[PDB]
Amino acid sequence: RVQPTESIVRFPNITNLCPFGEVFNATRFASVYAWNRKRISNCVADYSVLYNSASFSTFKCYGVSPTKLNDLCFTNVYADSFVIRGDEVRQIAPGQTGKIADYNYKLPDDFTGCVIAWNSNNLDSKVGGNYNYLYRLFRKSNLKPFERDISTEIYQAGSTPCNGVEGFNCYFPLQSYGFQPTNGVGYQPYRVVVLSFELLHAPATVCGPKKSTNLVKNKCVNF
Amino acid sequence: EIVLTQSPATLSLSPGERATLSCRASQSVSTYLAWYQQKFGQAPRLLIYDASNRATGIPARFSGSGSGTDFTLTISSLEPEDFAVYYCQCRSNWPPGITFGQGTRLEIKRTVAAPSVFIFPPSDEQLKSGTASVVCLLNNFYPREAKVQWKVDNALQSGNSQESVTEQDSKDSTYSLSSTLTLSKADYEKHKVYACEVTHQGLSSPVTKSFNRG
Amino acid sequence: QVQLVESGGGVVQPGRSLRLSCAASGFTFSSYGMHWVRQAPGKGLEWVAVIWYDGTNTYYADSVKGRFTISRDNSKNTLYLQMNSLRAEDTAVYYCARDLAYRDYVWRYFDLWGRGTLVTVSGASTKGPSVFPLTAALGCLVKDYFPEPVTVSWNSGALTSGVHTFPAVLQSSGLYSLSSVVTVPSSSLGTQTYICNVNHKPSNTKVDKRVEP
Ligand SMILES: *[C@@H]1O[C@H](CO)[C@@H](O[C@@H]2O[C@H](CO)[C@@H](O[C@@H]3O[C@H](CO[C@H]4O[C@H](CO)[C@@H](O)[C@H](O)[C@@H]4O[C@@H]4O[C@H](CO)[C@@H](O)[C@H](O)[C@H]4NC(C)=O)[C@@H](O)[C@H](O[C@H]4O[C@H](CO)[C@@H](O)[C@H](O)[C@@H]4O[C@@H]4O[C@H](CO)[C@@H](O)[C@H](O)[C@H]4NC(C)=O)[C@@H]3O)[C@H](O)[C@H]2NC(C)=O)[C@H](O)[C@H]1NC(C)=O
Ligand SMILES: *[C@@H]1O[C@H](CO)[C@@H](O[C@@H]2O[C@H](CO)[C@@H](O[C@@H]3O[C@H](CO)[C@@H](O)[C@H](O)[C@@H]3O)[C@H](O)[C@H]2NC(C)=O)[C@H](O)[C@H]1NC(C)=O
Repeated sequence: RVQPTESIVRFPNITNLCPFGEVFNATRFASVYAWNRKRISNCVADYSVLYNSASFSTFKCYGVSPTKLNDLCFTNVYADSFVIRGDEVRQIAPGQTGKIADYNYKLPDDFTGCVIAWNSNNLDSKVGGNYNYLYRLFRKSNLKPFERDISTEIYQAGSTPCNGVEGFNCYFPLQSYGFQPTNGVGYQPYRVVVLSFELLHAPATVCGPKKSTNLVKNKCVNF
Repeated sequence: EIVLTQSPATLSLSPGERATLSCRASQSVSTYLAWYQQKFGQAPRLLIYDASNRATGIPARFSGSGSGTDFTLTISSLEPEDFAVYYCQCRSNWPPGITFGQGTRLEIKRTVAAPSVFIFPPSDEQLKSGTASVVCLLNNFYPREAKVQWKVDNALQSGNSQESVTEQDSKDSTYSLSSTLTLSKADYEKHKVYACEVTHQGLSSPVTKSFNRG
Repeated sequence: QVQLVESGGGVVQPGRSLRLSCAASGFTFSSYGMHWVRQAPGKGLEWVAVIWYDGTNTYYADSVKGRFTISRDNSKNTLYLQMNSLRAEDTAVYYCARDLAYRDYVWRYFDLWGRGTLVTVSGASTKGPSVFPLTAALGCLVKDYFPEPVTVSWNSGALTSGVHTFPAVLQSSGLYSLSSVVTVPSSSLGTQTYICNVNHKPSNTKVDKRVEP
C-alpha cells in the first residue's frame, strides 16, 4: 500500500506576476507631503525579483525575514512612493524621531512591513535642480500612522494669525529640496517606497509564489 | 552581468604627486562601486563605498568620484602606506553576485636602473636524484616587464621553465627575477652549451649569460 | 576588539571536503551580513558566498553553486563555511568578510576582513624541502617541497641586505619550489664562507648547508 519516502509532491502550477515594476519603475513620484500610495491585491507578490535586483540602495524589512515571507501570504499590500533627502533615509523606521517623523511622515510602531529606498540621481535632477518636490516644516502636533495633509493653512509662530499671505513670520508650510547633480552623497535625492502588509481581519486573502518542482510519474499513494 | 574594466593597467609615480585611477564599469550602476587597498600579503581594507563616501579609518587625503559607468579615485599625496594594489568592485543581479576588478599596481619612480644578469649552471647534486634544473637570475631592474629566453643549440624553450619575480624591495625600489628550467636527465645530456638571453628596456642590446658544460 | 579571525586552514585531496570557521568579536554578530571571499594564489579577489544577518537567504558564486554551504550560528558567534566536491582551482586564501551595512539587506560592500586562511588541494603528501646548490652572487635553490611555508636565512640570518627570497610556485609534479640568493663583493668570493640555513616548520626538516665553488 505505502512505499519509501521520496514520492511526495507539490506545485498545483500557476503564474501571473503583478504591478511592482509599475510602482518601483514609475517615471515620476509625488513628493513627501503628497506621498503616493496604492492598493495591490489579487496577485502573486514575487519578491525574488525585488531582492536580487542589485539597483536598490539601503533595502531593509522589519518584523519577518522576507525570504520566509514569500511563503507567508498577506493581503491589502498597500505600498507607497515618495522621495527624501539623502541623509534622512534611515529616519523612516518604526519609533524613530527626527524631522520627517513628526511633520511629513510617521511610520506606525511595531510595523512589520518593508522600507525599500534608493539612490536615483541619474534622473531625478537637472542642471540647477528639479524643483518638483516639496516638504513640510511646520504642523501643530505629531502625525498619526499613514495619513496625509495637503493644505495652505499655516503655523503662527507669534500671536497674530497670518491671513493667508506669506509675511516675515508666516512660515508658508512647504519648502522645496534643492538637488544638484554635483552635491554631496548625503544630499542626493533618495527615491523611496514603503510596503505594509495589513491583513485587517479580512477573509479571502490573495497569496504569493511558491517556485516549482518537476514531476516524476508512475509512483503511487503519495501526493 | 557587470564586468569591471580598470585603467591604467598599472601606475608608476613618485610620492607627493597626484595619483588618479579609473574604473569604467560595463553598464550603469548609479552610485555603487567601492575601492579596496591591498598591500602585499596584508588584509584588504575598504576605502570608498558609494563611490564618494570616505569610509571610517580613511584620512581625508582619499577622494573618489563618478556614477553610472565612470568611476575614478584620486589621491593627493602618496606616502608609503598607499603604494599597494587597488581594486574596484560592485554587485550584480543576473546571476546575483559580486564582481571585483583585475587590480591596479602602484610603483615608485626612481632612476631607471638596468639589470645585472647572472646564470647558475646546474649542479651535479641534482643529478644524483636524476633531475636537472637551471636558474637564470636577473637582478636590480625596472620596469617590471622583462623577457628571458633559453638557448640550447639556438632552440628557444618555452612552456618548460617557471619564472618568478619578487615584489619591489623597500631599499632601492628595484626588482629581481629568476627562472628555473626543469629538465629530464636525458635532456640534460643531449647538449653541453647552455645559455640564457635577457631583453629589457634597460638594455641597449640583448644580454647573454652562458656556460659550456654537461 | 572589533575583529574577525578565521580558522580551519589546511590541505585536502580533490573530491573530499573541508569546513572552515570565522570567529567574530567586538560587535553584534546577528545584525550584519557576512561574506566569504577567496584570493587564489597570484590572482585577484573572487567573492564566494554571502549570508544575510539572520541567515534566512544565501547566495553563492557560480563556481561554487550547489557545492558549498554558508551558515552562521549566533550561539557561539561563529560563521562557518562547508565545502563539497573540491577541485584544484579551489586553492586560495579564504578571507571571511563582514558586510558594511547595519541591518541592511543590500550586501554590497565588504568593510572588514579576516586575515585570510590558506586552503590547498593536491594529491601530494607532505614532504620536506630539498635545498640544492646555486659583484658576484650566489645562494641555494629549494626544490620539491610541500606545503608552505619555508623561511630562509643566510648564516642563520647573519646578513639580510641584498637578499632575495622568491615566491613559491606550483609545478605539475604536485610540489613547490623557490630559491634564495644574495650578492657579495667579488673580492669576498673566496674570503668568506657562506652557509644557507633553511627551516620548513610543518615537517621540521632543518637542513643547513655550506655553499663552496
Ligand atoms: C525596472 O526596470 C529595470 C530595467 O528596465 C528592470 O531590470 C530588469 O528586470 C528584468 C526582470 O525580468 C530582467 O530580465 C531578466 O533577464 C534575465 C537575464 O537576461 C538579461 O540580462 C542578462 C544580464 O543582465 C543579459 O546577458 C541578457 O542578454 C538579458 O539582457 C538583454 O537581453 C536583450 C534581449 O536578448 C539584449 O538585446 C540585450 O543586449 C541584453 N543586455 C545586455 C547587457 O547584453 C532573464 O534570465 C530573466 O528571465 C528568466 O528568469 C529566470 C532566470 O533568472 C528563469 O527561470 C525564467 O524562466 C526567465 O527565463 C526566460 O526569460 C525570458 C525573457 O525574455 C522569457 O521570454 C522566457 O519565457 C523565460 N523562460 C520561461 C521558461 O518562461 C529576466 O527576463 C532584466 O535583466 C533587468 N535589467 C536591468 C538592466 O535591470 C527592473 O526589473 C524593473 N523593476 C522591476 C520591479 O521589475
Ligand atoms: C503550468 O506552467 C507552465 C509553464 O509555462 C504553463 O505553460 C505551458 O504549459 C503547457 C502544458 O500543456 C505547455 O503545453 C505544451 O508544451 C509543449 C512542450 O513544452 C509544447 O511543445 C507545446 O507546443 C505546448 O505548448 C506549454 O508549452 C507551456 N508554455 C510554454 C510557453 O511552453 C502552463 O500554462 C501552466 N499550467 C497551468 C494549469 O497553469
